[PDB]
Amino acid sequence: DIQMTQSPSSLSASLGDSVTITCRASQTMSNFLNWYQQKPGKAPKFLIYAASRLQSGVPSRFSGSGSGTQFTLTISNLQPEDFATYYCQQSFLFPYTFGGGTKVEVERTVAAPSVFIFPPSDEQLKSGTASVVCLLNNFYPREAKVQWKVDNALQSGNSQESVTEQDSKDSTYSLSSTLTLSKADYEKHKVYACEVTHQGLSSPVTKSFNRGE
Amino acid sequence: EVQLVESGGGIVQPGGSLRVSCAASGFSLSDHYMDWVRQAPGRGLEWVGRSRNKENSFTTEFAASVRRRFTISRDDSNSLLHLQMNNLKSEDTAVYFCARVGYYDLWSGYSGNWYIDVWGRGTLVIVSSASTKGPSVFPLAPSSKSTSGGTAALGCLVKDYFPEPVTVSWNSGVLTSGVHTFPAVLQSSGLYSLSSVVTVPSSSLGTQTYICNVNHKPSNTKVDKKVEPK
Repeated sequence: DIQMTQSPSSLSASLGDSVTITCRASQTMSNFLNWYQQKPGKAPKFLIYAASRLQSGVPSRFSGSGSGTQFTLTISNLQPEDFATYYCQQSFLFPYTFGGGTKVEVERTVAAPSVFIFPPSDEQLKSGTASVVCLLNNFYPREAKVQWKVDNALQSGNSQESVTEQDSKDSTYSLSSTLTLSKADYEKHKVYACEVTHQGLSSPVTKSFNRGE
Repeated sequence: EVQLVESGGGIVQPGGSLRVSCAASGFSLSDHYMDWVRQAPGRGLEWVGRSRNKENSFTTEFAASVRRRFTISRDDSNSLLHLQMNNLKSEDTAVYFCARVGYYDLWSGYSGNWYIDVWGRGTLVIVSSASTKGPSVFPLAPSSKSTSGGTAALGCLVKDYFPEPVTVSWNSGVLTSGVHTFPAVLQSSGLYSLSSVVTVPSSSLGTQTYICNVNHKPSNTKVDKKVEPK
């Protein structure tokens, strides 16, 4: 019934900054809102109950506020251990629901991705499948649009992508997108391209090849 | 030390059943509400169900998506909480966390004044029909369309394996700088596929040897794939 919407879904800041996370409920729910923290690979950690009450042991730099349909979690003097995902959860009425989560990531300067394309190898072609791979290398922020085009036809649904965790060194992301067709489907077309749109590019960058070469 | 630890997860075929369990310590299990939450890989938390304490006769409730399929059992004499999941679907694949529920301002009764103060490790449940299979390793060969002004990209595509994981190294571990091994994706066929890439000086192509070492231990498959320019 009640659905929680968190904003923004991704947040970037540095040490010492004060970040604010918003949680909005589709219907009014007093102050029965809890906040949890989760880091990759670990279980969630209980942080805040009743919108503003801190659990014992939680550092006082965490604060919560809000009532009715809107709530906020604020983190002042952000520390290295604070970079994680945060979830709101309403305890007002069954069935109880969580927010979508919001990622507090390390902010850095914008960096345009390096785009590369890989046609399918002859070895996979002998098996009966063809995988075209498109690589975006060391970009920031994570927001990026990758479009597969086969003979100028936009592909939608027959590809899958994967994004690495934020790099511990230079704090960038990398993306891999695989478009897998069957061999007779692959032999029926000629042009294969991936078009990349990102904040760091002056214009969309298209990398393409013909099935011949 | 208050502790919750789960167990009993496994690979289950669609339509089967599976009982996950939660062992508690450091507190009287019968005096708290106990919830089950789940998290699909790479997604968010989803509240699954709840079992009430002894004051409320251990009554249970469940989310609509598992309501006609999941059941809770409490063995407070042994401090155990069992979640029985029947007629499992592909979408049931997730990490299942057992969670202790604590009430604040309990003078007001058992209303919405509760939180979840202790989470367990979580146990992974995967509902799949795929059987153990070693992967095929294809080369993502560097070429003109894989060069960016002195930088070239090359790699390996480790396709159609089950289950996770595979490990990938480059030149037996000699090569680390510029290596990005991506998390695997699950294909429509139920098999996994991942990519491992490395960016090198384009002037090193043809004169420096690059080998990707792939190991899929569940099928004891081990391959050393040389990647040459195209």
